[PDB]
Amino acid sequence: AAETFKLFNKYRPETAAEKKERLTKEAAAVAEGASPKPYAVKYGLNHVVALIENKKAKLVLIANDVDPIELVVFLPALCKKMGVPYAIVKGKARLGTLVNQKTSAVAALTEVRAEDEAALAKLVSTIDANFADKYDEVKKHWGGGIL
Amino acid sequence: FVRAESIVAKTLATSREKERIKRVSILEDKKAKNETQHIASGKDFILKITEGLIREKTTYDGKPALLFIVRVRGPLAVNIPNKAFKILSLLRLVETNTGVFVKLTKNVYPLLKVIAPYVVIGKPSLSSIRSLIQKRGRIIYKGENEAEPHEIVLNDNNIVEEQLGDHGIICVEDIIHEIATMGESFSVCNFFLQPFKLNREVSGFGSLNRLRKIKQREAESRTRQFSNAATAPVIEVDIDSLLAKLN
Amino acid sequence: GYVVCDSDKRFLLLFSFLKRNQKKKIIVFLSSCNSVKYYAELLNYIDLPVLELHGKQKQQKRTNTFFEFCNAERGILICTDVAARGLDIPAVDWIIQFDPPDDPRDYIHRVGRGKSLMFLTPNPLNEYEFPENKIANVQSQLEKLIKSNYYLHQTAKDGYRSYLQAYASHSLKTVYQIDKLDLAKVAKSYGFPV
Amino acid sequence: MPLTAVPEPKRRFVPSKNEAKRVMKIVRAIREGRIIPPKKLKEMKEKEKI
Amino acid sequence: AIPRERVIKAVNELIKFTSKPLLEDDEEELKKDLQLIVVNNKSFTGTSKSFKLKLLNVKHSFYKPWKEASATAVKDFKVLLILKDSDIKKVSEDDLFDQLDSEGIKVDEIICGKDLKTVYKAYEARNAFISQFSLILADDSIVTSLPKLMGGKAYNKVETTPISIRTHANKEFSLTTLTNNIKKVYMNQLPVKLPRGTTLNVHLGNLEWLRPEEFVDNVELISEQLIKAYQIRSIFIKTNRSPVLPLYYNQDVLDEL
Amino acid sequence: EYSGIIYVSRLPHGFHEKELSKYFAQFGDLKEVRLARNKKTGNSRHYGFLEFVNKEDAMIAQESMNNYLLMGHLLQVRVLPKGAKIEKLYKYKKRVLVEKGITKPVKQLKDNMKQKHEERIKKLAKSGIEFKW
Amino acid sequence: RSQSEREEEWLEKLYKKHGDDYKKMFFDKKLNIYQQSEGDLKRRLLRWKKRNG
RNA sequence: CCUUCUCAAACAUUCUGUUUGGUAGUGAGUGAUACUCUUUGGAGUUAACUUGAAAUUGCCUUAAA
Repeated sequence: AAETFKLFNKYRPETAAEKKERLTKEAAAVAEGASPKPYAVKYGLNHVVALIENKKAKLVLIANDVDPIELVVFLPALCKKMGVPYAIVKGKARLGTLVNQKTSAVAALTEVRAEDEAALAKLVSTIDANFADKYDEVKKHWGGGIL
Repeated sequence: FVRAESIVAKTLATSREKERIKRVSILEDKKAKNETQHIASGKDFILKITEGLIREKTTYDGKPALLFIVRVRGPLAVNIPNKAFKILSLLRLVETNTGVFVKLTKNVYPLLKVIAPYVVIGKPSLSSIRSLIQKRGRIIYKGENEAEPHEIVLNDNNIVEEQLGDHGIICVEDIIHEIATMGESFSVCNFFLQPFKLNREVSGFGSLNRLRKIKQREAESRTRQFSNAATAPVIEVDIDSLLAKLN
Repeated sequence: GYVVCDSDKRFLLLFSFLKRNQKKKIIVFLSSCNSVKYYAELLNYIDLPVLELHGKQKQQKRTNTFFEFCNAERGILICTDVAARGLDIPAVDWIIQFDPPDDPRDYIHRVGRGKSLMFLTPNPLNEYEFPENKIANVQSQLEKLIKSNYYLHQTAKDGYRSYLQAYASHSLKTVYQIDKLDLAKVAKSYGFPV
Repeated sequence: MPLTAVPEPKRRFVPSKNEAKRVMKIVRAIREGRIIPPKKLKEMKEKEKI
Repeated sequence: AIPRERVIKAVNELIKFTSKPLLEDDEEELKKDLQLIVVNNKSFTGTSKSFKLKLLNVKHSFYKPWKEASATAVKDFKVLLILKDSDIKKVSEDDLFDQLDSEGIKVDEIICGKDLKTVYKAYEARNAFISQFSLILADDSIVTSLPKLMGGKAYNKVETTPISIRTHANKEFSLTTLTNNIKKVYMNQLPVKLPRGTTLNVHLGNLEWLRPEEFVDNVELISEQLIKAYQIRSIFIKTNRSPVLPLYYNQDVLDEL
Repeated sequence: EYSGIIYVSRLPHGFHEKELSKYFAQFGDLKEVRLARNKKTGNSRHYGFLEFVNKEDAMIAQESMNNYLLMGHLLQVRVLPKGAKIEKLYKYKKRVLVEKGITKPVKQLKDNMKQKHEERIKKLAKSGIEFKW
Repeated sequence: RSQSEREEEWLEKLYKKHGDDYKKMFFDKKLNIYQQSEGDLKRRLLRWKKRNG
């Protein structure tokens, strides 16, 4: 979880203040006297379930605590269907922090800088081994039989 | 419990520090023996960074100079090696946020390159020295009757008489004289004020103090660089500005 | 006779040939006329000045370019099966059909008029042993190149699609939708099969 | 394959036009003089609050 | 001075050995092409394994036809320039094309020291980056830092290991000092390493380049600079695993042993 | 069943016997630790073996470190069955060159060089090459 | 329907570097930053040419 | 979960030229005859190629709580 965020923190969507100051810098320079497309985490449920099924998702992070639970119930199994390497991470607040929002429910990482590419591919393989392989029994077994 | 990541990080950083210290050790040994046949450079540069940050590049003269070495805490994951334990024991700078006066000669300067990632150096002014001694000062001597390890304060001048006296030193201002001007009694009084106890920067973990530590922590790597090469130019900084922050 | 290559190493092997055979006059045959609109854009972009022939372009262009290939010395064209019927040039050494053909029987008549070979992992003269190490490392360069032009994203889109549509409208037992799309996409350089 | 065969738009590859709209709105605001540029905002505080 | 007649006879025997009785060129073409001139000595740099490339001055460029018809070859020839952190902030690729298309050389990619330690720090990404390029150029300062940033596999060849180029006019960076030194390294110099052992081959490259009369001038000047600077033992011209061609043979250097 | 001896692979660049003993000591009292290294130069092959005095301690360490993302490559740990002990892995340092040279006289090696050189000219003639001098 | 200062200066750059080779003009990453077609370019340039000489 | 030895002289000013010195590298494997030394042991070299940083055992503490 800490290692997923050590990557995900490098792609904070440009906050409202940062975007405002930069786009006034564009105006103050370009009006008087080339850039690549920048990469950020992708964070709406309409947009994540858009990105997944279009296979534009390499790592989809799903919150475990959602206000109506029914919202995000299809998502882990739709990710297993599409072949999208997903990880159910703990905390919608903790996802919220990396994305300028209070809460996010979902966070995705479509494209990446090449410096972070190998780390992301290994993050996929670590999550496949740590999450998907340890929890193959979780598609079975009704939870909550605690005496 | 010690995490795995930290325990590998310590070794991975000390690998760089052991190899770095050995590298500087070789070039400084080969510089002294006059066997300058095939090395990087056979002379000594000093970098003086002032304040918009101008990097000067001036060669070190043979002249004896006066430095005030200040302890930093750096770098991150490093454990200090044997060659660092030795020099920092001799300068009595085991404690973080701690200063000392030494004269800089052709023997002192090679040892300065070893401890440069741990210390921040510079030539102080008369006010930096004089205000530092009249604000901070320790004297290790006997207590009431039995206890020895009391370090109290430079409150008096009669204490100065009892401990120094016959060398020509009578008062605290006379100690300031033999420290600012390089004289006979400098080796006498330098080990009398053993080290100084500078307060740390910002000095808190909280709301304002974390953000102020963040601002200063990014100001560190701008106002100080780790050269890591055997021909590392010694970074000299303004001590008048730095001790304005630390007093 | 033939070369055995996977759908990943298909266009990889083709591109490896065209650079070394710049001096010669070789012929590449495709099934679709919407596949050549992709290849004759990539190779002109990566500076192997090939010629373009398909049904979707005008007749005066189709005549005045193919005429130039006949009068050339060093040239190379990309043309389909159906468009190159009846107008064959003797100035040739390699007749290399890339896609599976229209008629499995009429292709024999296409040859004996030049050296013939095919490409088949999912599916006389001699076979050709092929080194795995000396393929050109222009794939990730093409993967970056596809997702940053749009025009070449669209021509690759209708390159991959038209090729695979023609692959399904075949008649043989060999060519009947067996090839997986996780390999065929990387021929046109994709992360997902469009 | 992905579920739908929707053609990808030009705007997913081309530099954004919403960004261009905002920039060319602030440009007007600087010509009019109602937004003071970021370069002069330093000069307004270098002279004041001393 | 070495006999030029024996050099002509050597290359003629190399022509005969290359004219002897698959769809890709895996090994057959390299063993056909690759000439190497061996230079032997009693312990070259006997105790220090430094990675300096000795820039042996040659009258005629072999890199030029190496460009012209590596354009035909599958492995392309592309010119790399490793610079320092202020240089790319100062100088673009377009200025390099402005001043180097005049003679006709092309800078492929300019690379910062930052890029080798962040984006090309992944091992497969690093290996596949450098192995693409044949001419590796590096500004004097960064050269000493480069065994760590690009690793050991980049140093196992002679192509992939960098050449120290001066870009500083009295420590200040100038474009002109780069512009003329790139020319001198390219057309007037052949790089070769110095191992801690005895044997050293000089990668002259493809036999097909610079008609054999020119190859004599190449070999002549190489010997004119390697026997003058160092006392040496033996010289052999060799295409990959031929019966060797003994060219120079000395009996006065061994007397000191 | 299983045994106290453990196999660890995919080790970080600079994770040696010092840190294998120190970190896995926190799991409990380890018996004997090794790490396979190159002999040409003293550095890790990125895999090693260590043994615990307790078999149950071996399986607990395996449960907690089987997929552990640790500075660019995830640790792989495997238990061993009864037998297959830790045998022959030596601490190899950086091996240095030793200068064995002259001993023989200059006139011996000169005529040895003459013998090898004249046979060298008599070697090209064996396979289709004629070369003067 | 006239043209803006920035649009005019953009078409100045395209004409001065290329001229009339619309294939090369639209495959240029530096000047045709918006990946526009040939028809858009010839229409906009003729608007630029009618308002100028 | 730290990030890597980011330049010096001697001579020369053609708007920067010449010369001198500076780098110890992830591991594992495939590999076609040559080089000297050693006396039998490989010692050290010499093309090239494979690879998600891959792998089964060669005899200081305010960088804290």
